[PDB]
Amino acid sequence: MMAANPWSPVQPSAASLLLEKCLAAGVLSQNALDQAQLEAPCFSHAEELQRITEIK
Amino acid sequence: MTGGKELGAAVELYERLQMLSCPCLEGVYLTDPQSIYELLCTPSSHRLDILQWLCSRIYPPVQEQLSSLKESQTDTKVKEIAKLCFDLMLCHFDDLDLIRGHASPFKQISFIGQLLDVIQYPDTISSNVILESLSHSTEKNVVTCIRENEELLKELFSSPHFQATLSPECNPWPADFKPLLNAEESLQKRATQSSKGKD
Amino acid sequence: MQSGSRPHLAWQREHMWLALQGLGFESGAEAANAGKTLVHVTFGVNMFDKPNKDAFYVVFHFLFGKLDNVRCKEVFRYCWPPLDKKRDAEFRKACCEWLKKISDEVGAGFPQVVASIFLSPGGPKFVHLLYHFARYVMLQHIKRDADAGNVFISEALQSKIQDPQKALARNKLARQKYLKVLQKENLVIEEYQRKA
Amino acid sequence: VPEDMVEMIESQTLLLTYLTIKMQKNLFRLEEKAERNLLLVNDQKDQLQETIHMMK
Repeated sequence: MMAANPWSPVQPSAASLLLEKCLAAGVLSQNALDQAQLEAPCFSHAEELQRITEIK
Repeated sequence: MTGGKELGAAVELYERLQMLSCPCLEGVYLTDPQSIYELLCTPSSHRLDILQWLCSRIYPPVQEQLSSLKESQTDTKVKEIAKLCFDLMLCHFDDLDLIRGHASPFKQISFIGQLLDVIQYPDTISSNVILESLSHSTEKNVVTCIRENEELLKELFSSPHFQATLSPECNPWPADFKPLLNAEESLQKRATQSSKGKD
Repeated sequence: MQSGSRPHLAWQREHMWLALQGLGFESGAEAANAGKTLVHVTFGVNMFDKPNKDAFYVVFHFLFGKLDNVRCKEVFRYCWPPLDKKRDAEFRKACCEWLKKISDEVGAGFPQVVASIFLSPGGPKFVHLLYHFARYVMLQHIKRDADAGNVFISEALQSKIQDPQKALARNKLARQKYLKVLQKENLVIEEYQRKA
Repeated sequence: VPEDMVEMIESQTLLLTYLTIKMQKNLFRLEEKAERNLLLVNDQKDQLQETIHMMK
């Protein structure tokens, strides 16, 4: 029972805990999840502002 | 001007198609992302051959229905494909522009991407089994899928985290940042306007 | 000759329950809304195997609520919660009138609604009616929640596919789409926490 | 295929599709709120950085 290291800055999301449960029950395979991986960029506008601040 | 992202997505799709040994790509080696894009997202007789192939792979009985149609009846072919795709929940039954390749590049990429998802659907566990018999009856595959789906749904709904995934909430900010985050509509406008590209 | 209990109604009971949960049905919260304590009302897959009056009140009010919350409050104002013999008779009459309208609107795909089915809510005919009611509520939700470009999805699901191979393919696609959104949700939350 | 099997698969498809649409709508609302919050904080960072530089 992978005891969530309380000190990890990133708390596990409900989605993650659900996915983990599905994988542990053998109903979902990691291969099936990998094939479904969406590389969609998250927060693009915030990233651009960070770069401008550094150059300044 | 097909932005750098659409060209990359088209390339990915093109790679997936190559992996699936699509006969329509035999003797066609495109290294230029624009050529790959023009092949997959611009109206051409080749594109239609690819889509026909994708659809024959997903639903094989459609192949007999399409092969009986003469080359002069291209409009009827497009309507039959649109009807299948509607039955698969991918597009509206009158979305003929998507099938012809006149729809927005993203929409096309997403559309072809979804078709490919279905074909590459990891057939679970048992399948080491090689060559044998073509003949297996449509009835055994349906029973298996139902069973598997039932197990997934049972697991999904038995989980305490299931409700939280339907309405995800996340607040990572401490108390001292609350005043900044609740701040007046005017600061929000200043922060959003500063991100526009010319800077 | 002699007339063998059609195996046909067992899976409908299960999927009905999944549908209620998917719509946000919480046994403790909804029972409390009907003034009933959980110690006396049995919710689940088998809740209508025996006539169960209490569950009937709660689930139907919930589904009507999920369908049209404004109309639900107006139609049941004076009979919810059903505490006396007079209110009970009015609640049943109201449920039957509303569902009859739904049944007339949807036509040949929705079971015939007779008043006798509500006198003793329980049994296969009743479960069959509740399942199709739950399914209807979900389809309305998909139509409402689906963006102007995905409204076709609700139409496609209403068009009965008789070919098993086509139904399988469609299901595979749906399964995949769900897994993708579930993964995306994880990614967005993780990235947000990190950046913050 | 017994008319009964095709009806079950369709019911499963309906459940998954419903879950999917419901999740996607609620996720998009979070992403938008998150990006807004990041931009606001980033702007505060940028003002402090400019003031420090001028003093130096």
